[PDB]
Amino acid sequence: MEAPAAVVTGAAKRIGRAIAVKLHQTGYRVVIHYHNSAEAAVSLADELNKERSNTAVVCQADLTNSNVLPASCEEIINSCFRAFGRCDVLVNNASAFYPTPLVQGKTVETQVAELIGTNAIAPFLLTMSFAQRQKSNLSIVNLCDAMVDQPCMAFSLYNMGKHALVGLTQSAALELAPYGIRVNGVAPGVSLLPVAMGEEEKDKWRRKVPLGRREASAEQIADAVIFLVSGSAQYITGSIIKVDGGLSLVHA
Amino acid sequence: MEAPAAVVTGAAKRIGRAIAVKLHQTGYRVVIHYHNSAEAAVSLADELNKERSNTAVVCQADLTNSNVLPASCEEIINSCFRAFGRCDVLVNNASAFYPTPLVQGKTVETQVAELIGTNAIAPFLLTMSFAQRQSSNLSIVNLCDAMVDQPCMAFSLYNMGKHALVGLTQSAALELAPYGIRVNGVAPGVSLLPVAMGEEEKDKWRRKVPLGRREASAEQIADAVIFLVSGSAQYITGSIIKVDGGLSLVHA
Amino acid sequence: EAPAAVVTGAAKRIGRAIAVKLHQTGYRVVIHYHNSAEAAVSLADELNKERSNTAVVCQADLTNSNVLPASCEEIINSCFRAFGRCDVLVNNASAFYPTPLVQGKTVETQVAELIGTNAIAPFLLTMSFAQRQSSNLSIVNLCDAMVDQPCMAFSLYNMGKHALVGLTQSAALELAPYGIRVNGVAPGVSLLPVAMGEEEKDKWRRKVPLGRREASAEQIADAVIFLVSGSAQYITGSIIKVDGGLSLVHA
Amino acid sequence: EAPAAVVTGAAKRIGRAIAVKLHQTGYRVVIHYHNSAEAAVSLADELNKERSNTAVVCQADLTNSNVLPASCEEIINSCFRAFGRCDVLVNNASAFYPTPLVQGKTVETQVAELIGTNAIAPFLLTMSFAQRQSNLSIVNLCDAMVDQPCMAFSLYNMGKHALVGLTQSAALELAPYGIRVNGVAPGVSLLPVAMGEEEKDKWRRKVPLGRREASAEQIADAVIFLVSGSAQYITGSIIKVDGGLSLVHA
Ligand SMILES: NC(=O)c1ccc[n+]([C@@H]2O[C@H](COP(=O)([O-])OP(=O)(O)OC[C@H]3O[C@@H](n4cnc5c(N)ncnc54)[C@H](OP(=O)(O)O)[C@@H]3O)[C@@H](O)[C@H]2O)c1
Ligand SMILES: NC(=O)c1ccc[n+]([C@@H]2O[C@H](COP(=O)([O-])OP(=O)(O)OC[C@H]3O[C@@H](n4cnc5c(N)ncnc54)[C@H](OP(=O)(O)O)[C@@H]3O)[C@@H](O)[C@H]2O)c1
Ligand SMILES: NC(=O)c1ccc[n+]([C@@H]2O[C@H](COP(=O)([O-])OP(=O)(O)OC[C@H]3O[C@@H](n4cnc5c(N)ncnc54)[C@H](OP(=O)(O)O)[C@@H]3O)[C@@H](O)[C@H]2O)c1
Ligand SMILES: NC(=O)c1ccc[n+]([C@@H]2O[C@H](COP(=O)([O-])OP(=O)(O)OC[C@H]3O[C@@H](n4cnc5c(N)ncnc54)[C@H](OP(=O)(O)O)[C@@H]3O)[C@@H](O)[C@H]2O)c1
Ligand SMILES: Nc1nc2ccc(C(=O)NCc3ccc(Cl)c(Cl)c3)cc2s1
Ligand SMILES: Nc1nc2ccc(C(=O)NCc3ccc(Cl)c(Cl)c3)cc2s1
Ligand SMILES: Nc1nc2ccc(C(=O)NCc3ccc(Cl)c(Cl)c3)cc2s1
Ligand SMILES: Nc1nc2ccc(C(=O)NCc3ccc(Cl)c(Cl)c3)cc2s1
Repeated sequence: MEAPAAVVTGAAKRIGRAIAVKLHQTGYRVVIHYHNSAEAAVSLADELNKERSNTAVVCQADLTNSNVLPASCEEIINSCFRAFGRCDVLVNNASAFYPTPLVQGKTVETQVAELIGTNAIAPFLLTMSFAQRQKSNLSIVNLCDAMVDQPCMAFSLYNMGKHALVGLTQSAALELAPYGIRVNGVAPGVSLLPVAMGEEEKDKWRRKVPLGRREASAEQIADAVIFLVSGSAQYITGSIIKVDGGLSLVHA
Repeated sequence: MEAPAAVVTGAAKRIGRAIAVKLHQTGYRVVIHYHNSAEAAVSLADELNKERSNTAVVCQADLTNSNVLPASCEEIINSCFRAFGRCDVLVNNASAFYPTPLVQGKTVETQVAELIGTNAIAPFLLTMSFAQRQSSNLSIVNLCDAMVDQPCMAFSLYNMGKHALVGLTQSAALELAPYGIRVNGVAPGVSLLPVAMGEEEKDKWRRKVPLGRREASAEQIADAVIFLVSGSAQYITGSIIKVDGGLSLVHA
Repeated sequence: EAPAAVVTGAAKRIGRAIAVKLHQTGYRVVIHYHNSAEAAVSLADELNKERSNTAVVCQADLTNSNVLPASCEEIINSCFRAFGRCDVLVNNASAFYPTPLVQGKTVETQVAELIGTNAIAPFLLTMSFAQRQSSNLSIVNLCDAMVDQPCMAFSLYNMGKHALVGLTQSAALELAPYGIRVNGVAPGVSLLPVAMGEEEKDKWRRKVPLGRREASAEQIADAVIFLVSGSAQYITGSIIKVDGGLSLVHA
Repeated sequence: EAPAAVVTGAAKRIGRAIAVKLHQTGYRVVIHYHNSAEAAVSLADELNKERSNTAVVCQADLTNSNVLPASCEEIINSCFRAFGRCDVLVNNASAFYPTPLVQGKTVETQVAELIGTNAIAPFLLTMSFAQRQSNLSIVNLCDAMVDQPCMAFSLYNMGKHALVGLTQSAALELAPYGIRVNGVAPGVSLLPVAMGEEEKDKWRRKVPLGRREASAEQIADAVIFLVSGSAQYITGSIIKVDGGLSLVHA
């Protein structure tokens, strides 16, 4: 029907939820993708459907790289067409994030599949599927990282995956421009800190941020996604907007 | 009375005009700075005042580097406070743009004063005067250039000024973040081309743009300015948003 | 006495010029190869005629798989076996071909080759090299000066070269404590793909500001030699373009 | 004969180590200086004692003004007068001090010194160099920290950003004349004379590769590479020589 539709990956919680909520408030129908967070995904879709019925569905998939990842990414895009008859927007938000020291219970090949698959390869396959299933304001927004050039110690694979995501953003903006598909990124600095992190460590990171000495709210991240998908960004493609309160400008 | 106020330099025509219009449509009172274009600046102020009385004034100043530039820039900022009692937004838009070949009727020192004054020095002095004078959403937007790393041939002084403006955007974002003043840029690729440029040459440039094979409208550039000054960008500082249709991604 | 270097993809073209120039500088070299056995041995024979027992070959497929970590460990081990030390790693081997987003290897094979060979193998080699460690230890990654203005329909290739920039910076930071420097060399057009038409080749040569020609392989190798030398002992996390200005040229 | 190089601000510290190392490589040198007349003439004496007639000094103020173009023309002229050629220009001279946005020198003077020395004088020297024209090249001393700048150094940071633009624009424009243009970007090298030793140590401790500043010689080594025949295909490149400092997050 006549409301546009969006896919948001890793949308059960945290930033991906804030993006799906804000898209839904702007008038989109949404596919809430999730991996393990089944209860949180269904609860969000229920909340959205209560606000406007038949406007949210969930879709489960592991985005770890394997020989079936192309099928799973094809299926995520397929689920948006099955529910809503169209797919206007793809938000690549799902991400694995953990250290992989170079000088050192997962195997290294599992670490590569997870950190490179979720951060880079699944975005590429979803982009291919999104583009191939096209028949309006079509675009993709990749969630990138403002600190990719000043990386955390011992996170090489995660950093490699986020750099690859910058290259995807640029390559796909170039190649999909003739189809009228825009491809942009939003690059948080510190936003919602990891659930595992102690308050004392959270505050150490907060104190580094020039603009307010605090992390970004999930909603502040979502605001920049909403801008890039909007008609106010219709000439914008291949741009990555930092939303980092100045953190990347701060020297050691 | 409770409306915020903005200074836009070089606002009589083209991009600066569209930025002043869009700020006014959003509810800002505006200072329309101009250098030579008196009749166009006053025409715009009159059109805006017809929409809402006493919401637009003009301010004449040459932004060429000289001994008097600091006083001129102080006076532009002062004009905003005298008209409207506050100054919430500064837009550094005014720009000289012409070739300065390295190998061979203005002298080179005049080219330096104009190209480095308008593009860099005047922004710095206006940023100083804006900050010295300071519900609040204070910010500065500098009009940058998406092609600064792939410059037009024989434009070294222009390119130097626009790189210096990147540095200003970054340095002032860091330094003004404790005052709650955000500093950002918008970087066009090809937007409004010269009226007197032959269509055949205009088309050579338009054909290079992946997204639509056309230049950006002034309004499309103004849209990204409006985003950055808005409450939707309240964690964004030190960022430069390209608005270039993918132009900067295209190899030779 | 003499230091030792591993050069991946060293049988031909750029990696060959790198191995030769390292050898000429006094390194012992491990010439890695995948399919190019005859050429790898040919170069080792040429080097060993110059100084005996200074060049060995090492076969390995650098495609991503469950066995890549073991293959990468073996490349590094081969250097230690032959020469008792490994001072320099040059990650030069690379797959290069288009992978259009909008439509034969399967996609997941193109991922294994383009991301495995250009990024994951460099990462695992870097891990094996650091694990096995006065001296001047460093790693040099063969990057691409055109990574921000990529060729149309080369997304996987571009992703892998961007990942290789991130590896260069992450490993430079993490290995600095061990005195291991990590840097890159980023060619523009050098030796054009054998596949490529002559007409397409001249089209590209014409774009290059500095002399309207491609880099020779030895011009690339010159920047590698600089980065491994004692004249670069404070340089880590740097990527030196060697592109004749190509990446400065607008559309 | 031997090639000739101009090194601006060559009396002391990094510019001095660059002049020494070019001279050791074979070059005749113009040692440009502003205030450091004793140190300039003393280096030139040292170099000439090694090889007679291979070093001269040239005094000039690189502050921006309507006579800066004549002064930069004079610097290039002095190389031609002494040596009959000018193969290499090193833009090393630089003013460096804070210019806070929120409040001895007027702001017009701070702009003229920080933008003139770091950017305008390089541009004018590049113009004069190119206009008077084997292995010709220019090397600009940039700054590895330009995107993670010191607090309250906007004018300095603006100048160094402009110098990056100059390096790119001049590389593009001079390539058809066979002139290469590149940069060397130190992180922390010889720390300011004015700085206390506790602040010097805070900076040293930030550097991943060795927890120490670059020697002036290590900066000069990269300059030597870029002017050498081993960098003949290199133009528009800026080499960081920063021990990883620019990689370290806040
Ligand atoms: N939070 C920050 O400060 C910050 C900073 C920089 C960049 N970012 C970027 O912003 C985005 C969102 O940040 P965030 O903190 O909201 O992310 P997050 O909570 O770390 O992860 C978001 C979701 O990713 C999904 N995910 C993880 N591994 C997966 C797999 N193998 N298959 C499928 N899905 C998987 C998970 O879904 P389930 O829970 O359903 O398993 C998870 O809820 C990410 O791209 C991130 O890298 C965030
Ligand atoms: N148009 C494009 O494609 C494009 C591309 C990249 C970047 N940009 C940037 O976007 C901004 C707006 O572009 P535009 O094409 O609208 O600019 P423009 O028409 O070239 O110039 C804007 C105004 O700048 C003012 N200006 C010029 N020299 C001045 C001086 N010495 N003192 C004071 N004001 C002076 C002039 O005002 P008066 O007319 O009143 O004298 C002029 O109308 C500029 O910063 C530009 O560099 C534009
Ligand atoms: N040529 C250029 O203009 C250019 C431009 C930009 C960047 N570069 C970078 O420069 C480096 C060298 O360039 P080049 O033109 O010399 O490279 P190339 O000829 O395309 O490839 C070099 C060698 O890489 C090895 N290789 C490819 N796939 C492999 C796999 N799955 N397993 C193991 N080895 C494999 C091959 O070795 P075998 O032959 O033994 O099978 C090949 O001979 C590359 O990293 C490249 O991306 C080159
Ligand atoms: N040292 C570092 O850590 C570091 C870090 C990043 C970048 N850099 C860059 O590397 C280069 C060399 O560094 P450095 O520490 O050796 O420089 P420095 O000691 O601060 O300055 C070099 C020389 O510049 C000259 N100079 C200053 N103002 C001048 C003017 N108005 N006219 C003419 N000359 C003037 C002075 O010459 P006289 O003494 O003859 O007056 C001075 O000796 C500079 O471009 C610098 O910005 C250095
Ligand atoms: N998928 C995700 N990507 C990222 C990227 C960055 C951050 C973030 O919070 N970074 C600050 C941070 C800094 C250091 C450490 Cl050790 C940790 Cl665990 C977290 C958190 C996340 S969650
Ligand atoms: N103050 C101004 N700054 C700029 C910056 C860039 C452009 C612009 O037109 N860029 C594309 C372009 C189009 C045509 C020609 Cl001939 C050239 Cl040199 C450049 C136009 C302007 S007007
Ligand atoms: N392993 C390798 N990596 C690279 C990277 C770039 C090039 C190169 O020649 N690029 C220019 C170019 C690349 C692709 C095409 Cl289709 C055309 Cl026509 C021209 C060649 C190679 S070989
Ligand atoms: N002409 C010159 N340019 C530069 C650029 C940077 C440095 C340097 O010392 N940077 C480190 C540093 C710079 C400024 C301060 Cl306030 C402190 Cl504490 C530490 C020193 C110089 S001297």
